[PDB]
Amino acid sequence: SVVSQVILQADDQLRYPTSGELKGIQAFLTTGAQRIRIAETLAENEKKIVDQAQKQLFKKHPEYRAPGGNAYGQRQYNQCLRDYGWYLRLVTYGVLAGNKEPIETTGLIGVKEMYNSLNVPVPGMVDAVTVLKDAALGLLSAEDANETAPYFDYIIQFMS
Amino acid sequence: MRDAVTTLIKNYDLTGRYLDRNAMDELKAYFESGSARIAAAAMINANSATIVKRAAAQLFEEIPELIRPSGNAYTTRRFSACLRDMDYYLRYASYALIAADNNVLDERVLQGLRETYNSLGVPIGPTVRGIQIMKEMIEAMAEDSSLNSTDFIASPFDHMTRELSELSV
Amino acid sequence: PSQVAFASGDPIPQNVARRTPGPSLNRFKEMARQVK
Amino acid sequence: QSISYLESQVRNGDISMKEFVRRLAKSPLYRKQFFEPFINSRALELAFRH
Amino acid sequence: MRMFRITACVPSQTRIRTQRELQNTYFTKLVPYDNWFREQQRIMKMGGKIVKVELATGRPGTNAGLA
Amino acid sequence: MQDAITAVINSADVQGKYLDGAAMDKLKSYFASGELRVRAASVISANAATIVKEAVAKSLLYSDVTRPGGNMYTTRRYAACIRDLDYYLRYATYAMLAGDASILDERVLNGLKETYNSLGVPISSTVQAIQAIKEVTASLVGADAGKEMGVYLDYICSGLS
Amino acid sequence: MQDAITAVINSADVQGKYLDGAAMDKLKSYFASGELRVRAASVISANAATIVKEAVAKSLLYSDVTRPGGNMYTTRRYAACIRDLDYYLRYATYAMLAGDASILDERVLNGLKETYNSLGVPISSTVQAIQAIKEVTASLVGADAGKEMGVYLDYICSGLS
Amino acid sequence: MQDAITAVINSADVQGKYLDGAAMDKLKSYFASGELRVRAASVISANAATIVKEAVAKSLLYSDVTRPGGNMYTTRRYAACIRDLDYYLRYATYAMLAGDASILDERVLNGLKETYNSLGVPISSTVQAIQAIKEVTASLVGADAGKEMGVYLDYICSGLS
Amino acid sequence: MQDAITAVINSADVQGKYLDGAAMDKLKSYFASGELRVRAASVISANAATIVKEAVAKSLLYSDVTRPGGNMYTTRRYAACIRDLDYYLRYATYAMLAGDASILDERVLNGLKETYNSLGVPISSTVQAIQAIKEVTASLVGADAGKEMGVYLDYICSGLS
Amino acid sequence: SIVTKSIVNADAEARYLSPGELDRIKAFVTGGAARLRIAETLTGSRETIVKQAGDRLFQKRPDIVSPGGNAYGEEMTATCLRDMDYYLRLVTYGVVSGDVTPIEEIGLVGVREMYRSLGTPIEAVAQSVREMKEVASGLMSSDDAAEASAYFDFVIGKMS
Amino acid sequence: SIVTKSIVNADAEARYLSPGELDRIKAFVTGGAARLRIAETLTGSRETIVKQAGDRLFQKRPDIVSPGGNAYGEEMTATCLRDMDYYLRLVTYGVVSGDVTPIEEIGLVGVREMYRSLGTPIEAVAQSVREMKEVASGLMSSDDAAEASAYFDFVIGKMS
Amino acid sequence: SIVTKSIVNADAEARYLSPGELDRIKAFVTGGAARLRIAETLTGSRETIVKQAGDRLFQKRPDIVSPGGNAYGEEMTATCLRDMDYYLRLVTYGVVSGDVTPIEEIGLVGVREMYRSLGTPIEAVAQSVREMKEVASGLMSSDDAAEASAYFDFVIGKMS
Ligand SMILES: *[C@H](C)[C@H]1/C(=C/c2[nH]c(/C=C3N=C(/C=C4\NC(=O)C(CC)=C4C)C(C)=C\3CCC(=O)O)c(CCC(=O)O)c2C)NC(=O)[C@@H]1C
Ligand SMILES: *[C@H](C)[C@H]1/C(=C/c2[nH]c(/C=C3N=C(/C=C4\NC(=O)C(CC)=C4C)C(C)=C\3CCC(=O)O)c(CCC(=O)O)c2C)NC(=O)[C@@H]1C
Ligand SMILES: *[C@H](C)[C@H]1/C(=C/c2[nH]c(/C=C3N=C(/C=C4\NC(=O)C(CC)=C4C)C(C)=C\3CCC(=O)O)c(CCC(=O)O)c2C)NC(=O)[C@@H]1C
Ligand SMILES: *[C@H](C)[C@H]1/C(=C/c2[nH]c(/C=C3N=C(/C=C4\NC(=O)C(CC)=C4C)C(C)=C\3CCC(=O)O)c(CCC(=O)O)c2C)NC(=O)[C@@H]1C
Ligand SMILES: *[C@H](C)[C@H]1/C(=C/c2[nH]c(/C=C3N=C(/C=C4\NC(=O)C(CC)=C4C)C(C)=C\3CCC(=O)O)c(CCC(=O)O)c2C)NC(=O)[C@@H]1C
Ligand SMILES: *[C@H](C)[C@H]1/C(=C/c2[nH]c(/C=C3N=C(/C=C4\NC(=O)C(CC)=C4C)C(C)=C\3CCC(=O)O)c(CCC(=O)O)c2C)NC(=O)[C@@H]1C
Ligand SMILES: *[C@H](C)[C@H]1/C(=C/c2[nH]c(/C=C3N=C(/C=C4\NC(=O)C(CC)=C4C)C(C)=C\3CCC(=O)O)c(CCC(=O)O)c2C)NC(=O)[C@@H]1C
Ligand SMILES: *[C@H](C)[C@H]1/C(=C/c2[nH]c(/C=C3N=C(/C=C4\NC(=O)C(CC)=C4C)C(C)=C\3CCC(=O)O)c(CCC(=O)O)c2C)NC(=O)[C@@H]1C
Ligand SMILES: *[C@H](C)[C@H]1/C(=C/c2[nH]c(/C=C3N=C(/C=C4\NC(=O)C(CC)=C4C)C(C)=C\3CCC(=O)O)c(CCC(=O)O)c2C)NC(=O)[C@@H]1C
Repeated sequence: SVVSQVILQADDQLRYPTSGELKGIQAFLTTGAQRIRIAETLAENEKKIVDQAQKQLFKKHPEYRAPGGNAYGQRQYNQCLRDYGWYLRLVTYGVLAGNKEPIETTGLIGVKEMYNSLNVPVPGMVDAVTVLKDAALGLLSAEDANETAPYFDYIIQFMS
Repeated sequence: MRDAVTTLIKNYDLTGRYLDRNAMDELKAYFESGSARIAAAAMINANSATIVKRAAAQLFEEIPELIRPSGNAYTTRRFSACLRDMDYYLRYASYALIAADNNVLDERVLQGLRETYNSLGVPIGPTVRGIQIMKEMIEAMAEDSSLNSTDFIASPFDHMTRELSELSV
Repeated sequence: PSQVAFASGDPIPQNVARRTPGPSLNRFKEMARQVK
Repeated sequence: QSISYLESQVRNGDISMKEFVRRLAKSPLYRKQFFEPFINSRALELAFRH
Repeated sequence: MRMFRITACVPSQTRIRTQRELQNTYFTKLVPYDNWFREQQRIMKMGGKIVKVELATGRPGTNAGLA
Repeated sequence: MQDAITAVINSADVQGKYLDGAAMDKLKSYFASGELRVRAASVISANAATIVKEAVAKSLLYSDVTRPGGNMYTTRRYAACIRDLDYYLRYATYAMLAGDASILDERVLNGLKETYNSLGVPISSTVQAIQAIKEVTASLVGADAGKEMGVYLDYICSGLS
Repeated sequence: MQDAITAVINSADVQGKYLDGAAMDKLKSYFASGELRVRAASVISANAATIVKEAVAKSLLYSDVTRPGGNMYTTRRYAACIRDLDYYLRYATYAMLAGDASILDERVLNGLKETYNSLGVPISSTVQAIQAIKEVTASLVGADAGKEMGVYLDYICSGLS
Repeated sequence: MQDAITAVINSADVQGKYLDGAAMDKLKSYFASGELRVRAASVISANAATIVKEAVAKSLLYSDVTRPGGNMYTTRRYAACIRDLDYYLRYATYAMLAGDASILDERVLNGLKETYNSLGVPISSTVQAIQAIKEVTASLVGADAGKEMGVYLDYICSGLS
Repeated sequence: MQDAITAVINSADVQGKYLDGAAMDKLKSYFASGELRVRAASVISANAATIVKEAVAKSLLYSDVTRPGGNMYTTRRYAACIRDLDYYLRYATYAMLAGDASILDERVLNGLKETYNSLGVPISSTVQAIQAIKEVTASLVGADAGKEMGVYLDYICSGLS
Repeated sequence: SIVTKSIVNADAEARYLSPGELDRIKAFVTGGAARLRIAETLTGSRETIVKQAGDRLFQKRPDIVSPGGNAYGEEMTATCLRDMDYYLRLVTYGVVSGDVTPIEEIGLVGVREMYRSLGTPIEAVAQSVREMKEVASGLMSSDDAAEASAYFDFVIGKMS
Repeated sequence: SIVTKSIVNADAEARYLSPGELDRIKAFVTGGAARLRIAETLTGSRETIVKQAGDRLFQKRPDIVSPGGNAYGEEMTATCLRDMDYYLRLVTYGVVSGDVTPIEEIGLVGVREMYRSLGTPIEAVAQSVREMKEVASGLMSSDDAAEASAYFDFVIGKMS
Repeated sequence: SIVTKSIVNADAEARYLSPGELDRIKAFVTGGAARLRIAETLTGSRETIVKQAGDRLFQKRPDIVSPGGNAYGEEMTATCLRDMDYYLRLVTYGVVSGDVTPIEEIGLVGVREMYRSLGTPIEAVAQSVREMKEVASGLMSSDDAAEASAYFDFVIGKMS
């Protein structure tokens, strides 16, 4: 969280948090209500979002479900959808925290070799993240979507 | 590094002056531009990798020899290094757009670019050509998007061009 | 014994191809073709 | 030129590599070769690479 | 010179991102008392856990003759 | 470290579920208390040295520890005790601002107890000094945040003991 | 030195392509500003010595700099200080006409810092004098051209920094 | 580095001879001066801070250097100037004890001019400050040891120039 | 480490009292025995290799340890044994010069017992080797100096045991 | 600058700016209007602020201005007031920049060494800055007074 | 002590003491008689020396005993005299040991931090030690006074 | 010398010399007459000392001058005598300096490697130095002989 970032910077400098850090913490505390609204809307309407994202991705990339792909088995398809759900839950956690750090420490760092070891294409998963973010933004309101979008864009950045 | 506010503050502190009306006006201009700065930074963050990939896919067609023999991106290793440099250019340009000053650009990009690239044998003309291609893509995407103010975007890339470009004339 | 004469022996000349225009001048190659 | 006193400690593991470096750099052997013959600035620059 | 015998494990935090060879994060160390404060603070900031520490060399409460 | 706001997220990640009302209530409570915590941290940062001085005067000065034969007698040992108290105050402030004692457990109580046992540091004297710090900070900040800070100070005392 | 037009032409030449729409936009912007630049330059050229007189009166006269023991004390050093202010005004006029600080880097701020250091010139005093020149020129030329000139004057001052 | 003893020893060794009467006379002179050198070193170590303080007050303070735009404006830059003076005084004492200006040459002068040229430090003004330090040290130590200290201070100044 | 004077001053400072006769007698004894200790240290420094060689020949050579399968079979292990022996001799000389066994306890017997147990070095055979070294040094430096050195040698032996 | 800090923190990890840093930047930009208001009031009142703070300090600590004190004498008192003016200017710099970095860089690095060299009581200097804080806070609303109190307290802590 | 410092240097070089170091040790051993004599003089005249030193310090700097000073009241005066006695005992210990190592490691390291914590004037403490040195030089022989003056000057410089 | 060593230590710690070093330097400076006198004794007896030491060494060790020996041959024997004179000169330097640092820096660093490359027996060189020490002690009084033998045995031990 932003509190963790500020306190870590203060500890690194061996000092108490500064005025700017304290005011940033105040701003995050003010925006916590909209953070809660983000979490509620995402968590309570994931299923439509996840279904639309998975269908759109498999339509755009008719390889994994198709021959020579990655989602032959129903178990593999369930794993792909479970990865969708886990990424969106991580996105909710990160939005609530106000910083990238929960997503970064949960499902971001090392994700490239994470899915290299599983043979899932990194461009494929980044396309999946793009479609999931598009679905969530379309399903959210304008200011709500604008607030939530940079987190998904950062995840897309880290993936590729 | 110094952003616009910090560079103005340092400039005034040099003469030992209090922030006057001109200082307040420049600060107001930057603070009003900050919304568009954040917007452009968010857009470039959203489309970053695609922007650099498209810029390379245009630059290697503008100067095809960088992928043919004796070219500087011949291997996949050289190709990935070139794309890494392009990504670095885009990221530091984004930082400079948000900071509204090119000193963060200078301290971390330009101050030894010619030395390093000459040592590695990298051309110093195609790199600025790719820089300008990235800037064109960025400004075209911004114009397509709902960005009311976009003039400032050409400043960082053009400063990179002016600094890292050989003095032809 | 004298097999070791690699640097000592006569240098093994290599062939260097003179540089020629590449795809950077495709438009001018086409111009020359049409002026043919 | 050597310091068997520190070599034995590093060998048995009493002081690991980090403390070996810390003691060796402040040892007179290094102080006569990379700090004594240099300005403080140049000595600091060399100390970074060392 | 009074010195501490410390047993600590300090797992890396950037090995995955940096792609560097692994090292045993568990180690027993003879650390000078002067450097012990900085070493312990660095260990705590690194996130590792110090499992054992003791004053290997020196007498507790000594007033003179620290060096 | 491990923030209070990050605590609910970490627990939800551990059980593989989303934040619920049973935890979002605590999240809202932390959000409400954030302003009070921020002001308390700012006040403590402004008055860091005075709190330590007052606690030392009220607890250790003119005592057996400061007198010869005590672990706080020599000038170097007194400076070490002052530095320890200052670090205690700073990390208590960090824990108060973050809303949890995880930072105190990690970056403070990692090996402090055994270090003091090896060095012969007085555990009871440390407890009394932390109590003096608690009283001084409670007086300076108010009962509302004083109790909250004393919670983490009691946590530090329990970890040391 | 490179003016705005030469800067645009150089940026195009180093890429080997012709002046596209952006180059023409920059050229026409510079041409539009050219009328104001020429007016300000001509006015400054006419009132060149008076501006230096006003700046010297505002900054250095009746000060320790001009009193005995000051670097502006001897008549030769007073004349040299006046000539230096003339240099700064003329080269600021050059940079205003060219829309660039390239001339300032090439000719003005090139070795100037250690030049003054070797000569014993007071850097802060010369900075204040250049500020007085900037303010006098702004008063004599107007808010807009005054700010335009002050851009290059502040560039020179920051170079002296 | 090299003191008088090591200097004479090296001078004899490089040409490969034993110590003759002439070298032994130099060593006798150094031994005669050793008591005065030790007394002066003790006095300077006692009054190290005061010497630099008085020199700065006598040469640099209230000049162009401390005012805005000068090279001693920021507090960090002032502390850096004080640190440079501390180096110069301490190394002058070292050279005075050793009877040889070799530690100065190999630890204070080799590249210091380049560093000041890069940083813009005014060499003339730092020479003036070192002269003030020389005057204060002479007043505090006496003519006989003051001249010896001033020899190495002037050595540092000449190396800087 | 603590020499005799440092140990006496530390004991005095533990109770925070001034130096009385009860410890000044010890100080006088140390100052009286200083010349004998210095002479013994000079002799040990002059004949350090000879003493170790003689002790090894009379205590360890032609034994099972030097035989293959013993603790001193390899040339590297023999070198390590000689290094340990002359370490013991040098640190015993240090302890004799200082008048206290703190140097031996801190820089010699820190973990020597555990290290030897882990490595397999025969502690008993090392004891006989140290006894031979003590006999040689006693018969080479003098009865009083021999006993003085043997005190620290027996202290090292007890620490090993 | 908060923008400076966020950009530097992002560059240290070599990524594009995180959504949290972007939010901090946007909040700083939004609060820039209040920042300019506070800074403008401080600079406009710089004469009265310095004068009243100097009067209060010279009443509370007559020792520094009595004979034998560092600030004793007309010139020394003027120099003390000049130092107060420098620190008020630094506080305005910090107010505009939204942080304490300019204050540290210009007038808070090696200040203890500088004032020890000059023979000044750093506690007296801190008291002077504290009185400047009180006088300035009397000249603005509750929110802006608390906002400037952050910079004033930072200077106080660095001086003591 | 000189002996322990020489032993430390020899151990750091991993060698026995050089002939020069042994000669210096022998010289210190010979001078130990005079060092003990000076220590005896100081310990015998402990009360009077501290009394005149405290009186001289009070006359020189009355602001300590004045209202608002750190040493105000009978208890504060007793604490100041106790500190005087502690530092004189440290000086005696250093003179006996032949080096300022015991003084530094007992009551000279962190002295500035301790006095900053307690609010004590470090300059006042240094002036008090200087008065102690003056009275001791007046009370003892010139050669012994000259020998102890180096240690007194070292203490006062470290407190400066 | 001791002056150089103390100054080097003070520089490394970035501090002035302590009184415990200054008094050692004073004692070293005062006790220089005896060291000088031993110097003139050795330098006056250099030729006789070298000749007698070489004669005794060759009598004790015949293989050195025997066929196949390192010193076998006219030029080889003269060069061995030259080495003996070198080490006598270095010993004189150390005696005058009151320290072994000049000897170690001049003709003691890398001596093992140098003589190993030359094929000379370092043990035989040490024996030659021992014979030189014996001759010097014979030509010197009891105290002076011991003082010079300190440096002589240092050289012998460093050689082997
Ligand atoms: C597809 C069936 C075939 C194919 C086509 C293709 N290649 C590129 C682009 C590149 N190909 C290379 C090739 C190499 N790099 C190396 O280091 C090696 C040595 C082993 C090789 C063979 C490179 C460097 C590029 C990039 C530069 C370029 O444009 O050529 C494209 C264009 C992709 C794009 O426009 O973005 C295409 C269509 N490559 C194959 O391997 C297949 C045989
Ligand atoms: C791509 C547009 C062009 C190109 C690129 C290329 N660069 C390298 C190697 C390096 N590039 C840099 C540059 C930077 N490092 C920095 O830190 C910064 C700012 C953040 C910059 C701009 C450096 C330092 C290197 C070497 C070190 C490294 O990469 O870590 C190569 C490699 C060449 C080779 O043969 O190895 C290449 C190919 N090449 C082209 O042809 C394009 C015009
Ligand atoms: C000789 C009397 C006995 C003996 C010796 C022997 N020792 C080792 C190995 C080590 N000895 C030490 C001890 C010390 N190192 C130090 O620095 C000090 C304190 C200053 C001491 C006491 C250590 C640390 C080792 C480990 C290796 C090292 O080089 O440090 C060996 C060889 C062990 C091996 O496993 O190879 C030997 C043979 N052997 C005997 O039989 C004697 C009784
Ligand atoms: C995988 C089979 C199990 C697992 C792995 C796991 N390991 C760590 C952390 C570390 N692992 C190592 C590895 C080594 N240390 C060594 O000394 C050697 C040889 C030199 C190796 C290979 C290290 C060093 C660490 C610490 C971090 C670092 O990278 O340096 C973790 C992380 C634990 C944490 O939460 O911090 C994990 C998960 N985990 C399982 O569940 C498997 C049974
Ligand atoms: C007298 C010359 C100065 C002075 C004295 C003063 N001291 C205190 C309080 C303390 N002084 C010390 C110092 C030491 N204790 C040690 O053990 C050592 C080394 C042996 C030192 C240097 C300590 C620890 C205290 C705290 C109380 C205690 O000992 O229990 C005071 C009281 C301050 C107050 O406000 O309580 C005073 C007045 N004051 C001056 O102004 C003189 C310069
Ligand atoms: C003061 C309230 C008590 C006290 C303190 C005291 N501490 C030391 C020495 C040390 N204390 C620490 C503690 C920490 N290091 C850390 O990183 C953390 C996190 C903030 C803590 C709490 C350490 C590491 C040391 C060692 C110092 C060093 O340089 O190695 C001393 C000195 C002990 C000595 O032998 O000199 C003292 C006196 N003493 C009391 O009586 C109080 C109850
Ligand atoms: C009187 C006979 C004439 C006259 C004098 C006049 N001078 C000034 C101002 C200045 N005069 C000087 C001259 C010098 N300064 C030096 O150090 C030396 C060299 C040794 C000289 C010759 C200077 C530098 C000034 C500038 C002001 C200052 O001294 O700080 C004035 C005032 C000008 C004004 O308007 O400020 C006057 C009146 N005027 C006449 O008409 C007489 C012929
Ligand atoms: C007033 C609240 C206190 C005080 C002030 C005082 N200061 C000086 C002298 C100087 N002060 C400074 C400080 C600065 N210069 C800078 O550029 C910066 C940052 C912008 C700072 C903080 C300096 C450099 C000086 C030296 C003189 C000069 O300005 O050139 C004095 C006079 C000291 C003397 O003896 O000359 C005084 C009195 N004194 C107090 O007692 C107050 C606590
Ligand atoms: C013969 C070519 C040379 C020679 C031999 C000689 N050696 C000794 C005594 C010992 N030799 C060794 C050496 C080793 N022991 C081992 O286990 C190994 C490991 C590979 C080696 C190299 C040892 C340890 C001894 C000590 C006695 C013992 O073995 O227990 C002597 C006797 C020495 C004495 O004083 O009695 C001799 C004569 N001598 C020469 O001159 C030849 C060049």
